[PDB]
Amino acid sequence: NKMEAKIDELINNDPVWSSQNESLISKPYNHILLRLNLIVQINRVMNLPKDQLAIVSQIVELLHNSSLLIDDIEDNAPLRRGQTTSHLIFGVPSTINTANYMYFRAMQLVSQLTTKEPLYHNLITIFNEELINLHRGQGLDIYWRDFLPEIIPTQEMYLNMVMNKTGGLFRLTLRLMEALSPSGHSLVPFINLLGIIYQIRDDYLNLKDFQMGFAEDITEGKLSFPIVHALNFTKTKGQTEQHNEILRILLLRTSDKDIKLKLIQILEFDTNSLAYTKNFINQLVNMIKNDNENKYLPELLYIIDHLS
Amino acid sequence: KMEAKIDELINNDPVWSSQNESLISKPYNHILLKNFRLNLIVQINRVMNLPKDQLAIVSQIVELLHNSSLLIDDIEDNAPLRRGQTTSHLIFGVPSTINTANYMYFRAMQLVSQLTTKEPLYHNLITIFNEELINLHRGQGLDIYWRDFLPEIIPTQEMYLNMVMNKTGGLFRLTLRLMEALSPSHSLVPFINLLGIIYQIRDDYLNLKDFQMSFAEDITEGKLSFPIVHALNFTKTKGQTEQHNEILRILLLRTSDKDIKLKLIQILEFDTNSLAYTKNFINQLVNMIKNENKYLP
Ligand SMILES: CN(CCCCc1ccccc1)CCC(O)(P(=O)(O)O)P(=O)(O)O
Ligand SMILES: CN(CCCCc1ccccc1)CCC(O)(P(=O)(O)O)P(=O)(O)O
Ligand SMILES: [Mg+2]
Repeated sequence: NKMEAKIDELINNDPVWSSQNESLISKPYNHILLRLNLIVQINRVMNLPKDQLAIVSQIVELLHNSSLLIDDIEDNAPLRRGQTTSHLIFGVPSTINTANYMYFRAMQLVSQLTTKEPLYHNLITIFNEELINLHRGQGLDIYWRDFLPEIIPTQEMYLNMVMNKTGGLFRLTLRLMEALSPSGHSLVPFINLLGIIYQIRDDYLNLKDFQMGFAEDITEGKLSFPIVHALNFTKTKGQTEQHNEILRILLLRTSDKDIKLKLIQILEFDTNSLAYTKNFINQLVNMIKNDNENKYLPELLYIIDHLS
Repeated sequence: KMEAKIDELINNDPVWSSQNESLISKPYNHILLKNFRLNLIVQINRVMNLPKDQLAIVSQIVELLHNSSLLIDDIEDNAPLRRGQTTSHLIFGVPSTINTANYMYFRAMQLVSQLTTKEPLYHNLITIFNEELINLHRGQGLDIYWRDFLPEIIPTQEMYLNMVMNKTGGLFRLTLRLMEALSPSHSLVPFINLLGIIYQIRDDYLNLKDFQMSFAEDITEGKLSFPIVHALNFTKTKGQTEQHNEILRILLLRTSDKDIKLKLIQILEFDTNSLAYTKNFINQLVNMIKNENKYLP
């Protein structure tokens, strides 16, 4: 009877949750807490009041960090910015849960951007759309890597994957801002380009810093821009043994330095994928540095050079 | 030319094909392999009277969340089996399974926007969805924390019940709250909360019972199960130090050894009588429902 009473009190009330509980489950996220400038540069064109901008920034910070927590689990990464990955400290289970929890806390923050219902609807849809896009590209990248050689993506396929996986957070941020603006043409194209440059450079530097960075993308088996070029080049030029050796090294998930270095030199001297990628980056970067009529642009370059 | 193809890319929406859609959907399609879930929604609709059309979408949203949460739950519990079939993450890998499951959360979210076009109502439906996914994760988070930090914290029965209100109460309340918000006709939330609690305790109980008369994967997982919480607090209170530690030691083993699993169940059967205490607890919760329609409609 005292039990029924306690049960009645329980089910007629919201779930009990303490600040203590909140702290216990935020451990994986607080650890990774250990680009505001980008939001700021973009606002020079968007003109949102500082308090609304602070919230946009918080939503993006939460999505970005939660994405990395998941990303490192999916990539089996032992390090993130020189420090141990959260999943290795607190475990995969709590890290997945906490990262997913933060996606929804970010969602909750959108309502703090406006009281006006029409705008609200648009903001949520934007948030919903780019999160869908992010998971689509992430899914492809992961599928290509874990089922290799089932699918050898072409350069076109890679770029489409990146438009989703990486362009997703860039467009989310930008689109939220454009929708909130109380103030020319949309900068989505420019942000899409920024995202592509960001990803190819990220892929590039992962190997170049090693050759000149632990080339962890090799250990991971990732279909990076240089690898995608090498695999299509070898197939095309009939370099049968080199093509297969590239596949073989990716499939070893090796941390051996010499093996990673052998692969990088294949990309350097045999397929010339490194120079190809470097030039590719330069081309995309000149496309912005060169549109004097501001076909893409509205201190935007400083950013482009620190994109890393 | 290269400039041109890039120009064509960045000015279009990201490319995504039907074939891409299928690849990402594999881990999910695998768990689809629902009749009692549909039945619960149907039965409740006799009071909400949503127009079939709209009932189907709620049903679709619930199916997505329920299934994606199980894909994630099996990874978090390192479960090898789900309803007798091999778990998704063991076939498609942890990486694709996490991603596909999370993708389905956002697909479910998209379906919410298609329940209504009325602006006020839409906002409430989103807030409902948002709030219960928050609760689900909090609850799941605490359940996982207790298990993975054991023996730092041993919960009491009350802590366990509050955890369940979140972990299991969320999907139940999410379905009910949406339906009540959509109804064109007292809340049934308190009733759905009890359904969820009865649901979780019976799930914990059967996991040990089915095996006692035979996987008891909960032991292998080291779960702070309802019978386990009772046995741990019982031995502490009765000052039975060595029995208390023995339960702790078996759970910490993460053991698949049948004999050791059986040893823990006999502690629960003969020392703390925890399985019988649980049977009784569930029967009392149910009696609350069968015995003036305060909870019932
Ligand atoms: C999809 N994510 C966005 C990363 C962050 C992109 C970004 C967005 C907004 C602001 C700054 C950076 C990419 C993460 C990686 O690039 P990937 O796993 O694809 O190689 P990395 O593991 O190398 O860090
Ligand atoms: C969260 N899950 C489902 C909760 C109830 C799911 C449900 C089913 C149908 C309709 C609504 C909700 C609780 C049960 C578990 O997942 P399972 O024992 O199946 O591994 P766990 O105890 O491990 O957390
Ligand atoms: Mg990564």
